[PDB]
Amino acid sequence: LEHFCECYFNLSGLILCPVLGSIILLFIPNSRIRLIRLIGLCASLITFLYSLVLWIQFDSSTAKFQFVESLRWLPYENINFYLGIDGISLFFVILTTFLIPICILVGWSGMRSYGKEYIIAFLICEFLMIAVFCMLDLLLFYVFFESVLIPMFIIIGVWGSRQRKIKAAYQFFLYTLLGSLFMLLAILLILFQTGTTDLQILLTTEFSERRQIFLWIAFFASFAVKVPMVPVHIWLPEAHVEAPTAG
Amino acid sequence: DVDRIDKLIAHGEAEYNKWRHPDPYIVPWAPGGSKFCRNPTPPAGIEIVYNYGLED
Repeated sequence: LEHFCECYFNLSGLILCPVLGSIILLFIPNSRIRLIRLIGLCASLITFLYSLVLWIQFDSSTAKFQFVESLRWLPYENINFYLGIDGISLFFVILTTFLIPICILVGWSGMRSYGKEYIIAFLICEFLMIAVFCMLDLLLFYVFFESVLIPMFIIIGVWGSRQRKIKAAYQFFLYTLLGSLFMLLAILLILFQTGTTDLQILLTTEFSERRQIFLWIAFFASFAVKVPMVPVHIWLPEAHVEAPTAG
Repeated sequence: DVDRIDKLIAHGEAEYNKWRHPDPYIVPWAPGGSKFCRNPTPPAGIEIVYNYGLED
């Protein structure tokens, strides 16, 4: 079932913007610092403006997912995925798009020694993070969140200040991976019941009390490492301190 | 007697320390005074850098 939205400004273009920025930068010589900097900054700014337009066309009367649009995975069409936002996720997309250009601006003076690798990593982070905030599926949420670990690992380990960044990046990656794996176990548990992982559907399926408790504990373990909650909060100090400022 | 002096001193010091006024007077600009460290003269050897953080 194709759910393509009628709106000109949709989620797909906002997703594509930083992807296009990253693909363009891979081919530009590191000797061209002025061009690399301006391309990255302009791409991030355009993304922020697009998110503001997405705010403009928002309906505050509906409880239905807005700007809903679908993307097909197989020609069997058994597994079909959806993008949509609501009143809960719109502002997080806008915040992501606002913070990324700030991160590009923070390392403006040191971009001679950073390079395209610095701007590319932050743009890929932006694209993955917006995707995560825009998903109506448990499975794609897992993939795109689990994917954010690679660029954050690189950002901490390469542009961190001291040698403690090694331990910090290790702890970050491993804690987050453990939590994500627990979420994956919960997503397969749900799939075995439902036959699908679509949010709009699972919102309409009743879960037994015992299975509700067990599914909650697996979802809890994943989310509580990222909150963070005691006692799995100790990765955050080393990770956040050892990272570069934009990181 | 030199050892009597040590005991007379030690007894004396503890006396002062026991009946010392709990709120002694201090000249205002002296350490612990009410004017101490108020608008002190700036230290020498301070440099202010201009044009920091340029893109080039």
